[PDB]
Amino acid sequence: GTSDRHLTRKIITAWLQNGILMDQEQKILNGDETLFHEESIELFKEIPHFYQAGKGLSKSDLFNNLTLDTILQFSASVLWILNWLPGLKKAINIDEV
Amino acid sequence: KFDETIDGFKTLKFKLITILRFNIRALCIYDIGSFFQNTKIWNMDVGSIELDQNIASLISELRRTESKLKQQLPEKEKNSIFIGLDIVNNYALIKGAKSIKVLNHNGIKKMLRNVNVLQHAYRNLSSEPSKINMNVTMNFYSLCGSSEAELFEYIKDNELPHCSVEDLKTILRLQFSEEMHRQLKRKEQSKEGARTKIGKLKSKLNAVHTANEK
Amino acid sequence: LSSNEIVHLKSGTENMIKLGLPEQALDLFLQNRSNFIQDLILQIVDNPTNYLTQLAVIRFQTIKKTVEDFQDIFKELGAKISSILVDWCSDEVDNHFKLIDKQLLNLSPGSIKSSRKQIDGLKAVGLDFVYKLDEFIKKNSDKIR
Amino acid sequence: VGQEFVAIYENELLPQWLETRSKMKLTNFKFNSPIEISMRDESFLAKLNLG
Amino acid sequence: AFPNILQYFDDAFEWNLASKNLELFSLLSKMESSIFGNYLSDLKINLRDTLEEKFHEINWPMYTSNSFRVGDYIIEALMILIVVHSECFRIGPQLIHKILIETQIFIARYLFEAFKPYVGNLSNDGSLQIIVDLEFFQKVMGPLLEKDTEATLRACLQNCFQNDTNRLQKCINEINPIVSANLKRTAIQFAAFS
Amino acid sequence: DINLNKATEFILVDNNYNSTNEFWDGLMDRLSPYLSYFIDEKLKTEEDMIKLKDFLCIYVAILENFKLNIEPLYKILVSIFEKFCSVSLRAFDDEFQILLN
Amino acid sequence: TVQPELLESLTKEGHLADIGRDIIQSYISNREDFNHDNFINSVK
Repeated sequence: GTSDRHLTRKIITAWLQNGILMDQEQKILNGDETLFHEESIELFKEIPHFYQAGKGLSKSDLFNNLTLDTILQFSASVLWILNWLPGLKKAINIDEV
Repeated sequence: KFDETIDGFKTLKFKLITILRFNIRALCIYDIGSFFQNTKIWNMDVGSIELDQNIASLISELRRTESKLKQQLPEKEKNSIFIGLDIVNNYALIKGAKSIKVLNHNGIKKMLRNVNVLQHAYRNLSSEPSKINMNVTMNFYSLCGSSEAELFEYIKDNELPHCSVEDLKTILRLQFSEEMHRQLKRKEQSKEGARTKIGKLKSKLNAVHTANEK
Repeated sequence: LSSNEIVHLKSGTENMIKLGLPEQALDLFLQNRSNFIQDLILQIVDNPTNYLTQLAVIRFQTIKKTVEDFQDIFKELGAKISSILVDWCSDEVDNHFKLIDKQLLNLSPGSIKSSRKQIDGLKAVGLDFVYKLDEFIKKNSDKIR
Repeated sequence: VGQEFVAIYENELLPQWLETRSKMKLTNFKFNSPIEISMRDESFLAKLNLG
Repeated sequence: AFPNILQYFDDAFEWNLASKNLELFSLLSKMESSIFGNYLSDLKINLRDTLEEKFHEINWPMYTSNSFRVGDYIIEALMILIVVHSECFRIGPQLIHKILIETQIFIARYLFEAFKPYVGNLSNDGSLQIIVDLEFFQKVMGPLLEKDTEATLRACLQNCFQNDTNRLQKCINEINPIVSANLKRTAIQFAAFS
Repeated sequence: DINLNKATEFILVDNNYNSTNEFWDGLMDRLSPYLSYFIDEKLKTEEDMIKLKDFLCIYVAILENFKLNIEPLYKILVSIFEKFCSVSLRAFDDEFQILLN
Repeated sequence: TVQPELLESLTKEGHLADIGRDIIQSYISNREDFNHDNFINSVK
């Protein structure tokens, strides 16, 4: 829904490379236990350096988290794509069959 | 069909990425129960029992969130997103969480006990793996509650992967100091042990792991 | 697989028997009480001895009620179906100790008094499981004190 | 009428039970445990009585 | 495949058999010998861990103050007995549910009966009262099984020192009431073995 | 008798529509019941206000056996307990200053 | 008519989404002056 208009979707703000890019490297195996506090603290605290915590914040806890409805939505569709990718990514049957 | 299934893979990493960001930002959201925790006390507030209700909420919706997430989806992704994002954001959550206020020797045991409870919580998600943010942040915020500058030299010469050591060492400095800086009142204080932490700011702090500057 | 109540559950249970699919029927029923107790756990550790006492009361009390539901519903349905019930019982008892150990990760034995009292509550309809708790004590004797 | 049947059932019957019980365990009350134990006869409420 | 052989003697006037062809069936016999003897291995192997219960602190210096029963010797044993007879009595009904039930009463009874030997002096090490407890858990195995199994059972009733007087016999015939107390709690668990 | 759904003839959401209903009727009539319990806290006196909570928390509780009943249920009855706090509070030893007399 | 007291929720009305998605508070960005000292504090 971005189209920001009118929302600081800080999740979507946290969809920013290289934190998203190394987050895909942290989605690779996922990360295979190189769960870099460099990466996690850097990107996940980088936009969240805005207060930072802190102190005395200007920050989250109902400031624009996803609702439970949108959570059950996103969980639903991710269950769908998981059920999709085996069943529909199987049949590639090399290479035009 | 490789562009196709490639794109479906890209939606998979985008979606599971979004779920991991959702749980992790639910945590970093939830740490703002400390902001404000209504004046985390100076040198004591004894007693000093328990338990910063917002953190119990964090344990609660964390627990139910893992309940339903274990209900719908498959196991391995849940262990992945929850494992990495939970433990890492727990650790750095304590790290930036150190920048708070004047500090309490009883409230050291309070926020210590709360931090041990959240260690029991993310442990209750998964503990057989390296649930070391328990050990790291417990000995690190306990090390903040430690006020011995000799321990400040001794610890971090042996332990504490504490990459915020500028603010971490300045914060345990601000914790022995946060006991000092309202040990009296007017003054509160003379900064003579903080003359020993100006010198120890040069010595117990700016002997910082051969980058001797903190 | 959807109703939190009793009457449809009772009814379509004995209707499923009235088809004559009783084994699948019982297994679905036990699955409904599994999901039931499962989701009953979703109301809340706050602090431990309370939490354990709570937890035991849910699980065992519902199993005992499920036994009266069983002999209720499966009138002269023999030994075999009862053995399937013994399977599900023992499963859930093991799941209980798994949830006990699931936060030993940090106890005081009044918790255990709650547990063994309610397990004798299952001995009100005649099923011992205390010995599993005895081996639980045996191999978990660190923070029992 | 239906609401008065409902809060009739809970307020008249159910809290009489969960205060009548417990009586075994102090408090801890009016909650998930009494949700679990009551669960008795005259739980048969929501099948047809207003529907 | 017998009826496939008889109906395979249709046009087929070979003779019909020659059950040296049924060497294959004898092979099936050997396959059957490999089959149940596989699983009746492992259950017995699991019942070998039965000896972890009753040797460790059971029939030890045992007051055994009238818990009726407390026979974790017999309890967990008959539990996993009824677990195997639980999860296979539907499709394999009156398979080695029944046959392996009888053999389970056998291996049960024998690996039981050679534990009373080392405490043949019948109060070891506190078992003046737990004489009646081993009499009780000894009486627990009268659920539904055969008689030669009960013969070896009552043979193990006379196994220890006393266990030789008839005072033990009529005394346990008076101790039958607490066995009836175990026969309602616990009833419904091992009621499936009936 | 809304959520008796052989579901769903909407189908929106797949059993999530009535959540929006008692959600919104929670929302609009919330601020009206607010002042109706605040103005009207004086007209919710230390009498059957106990029977008001007794006739609300039961109906806060046997709900669906719950479905989203939070902000009305927690916040409203919370403020009702604040009202019994203040009403019993001034009804306390200020109203026993005859013992001071 | 987004002045400094009537700019947020009257622009967030039903058909007041005929004003812009980030130009609800800046609904008078179609004017000379846009929305009187920080028109654009909504989309973030």
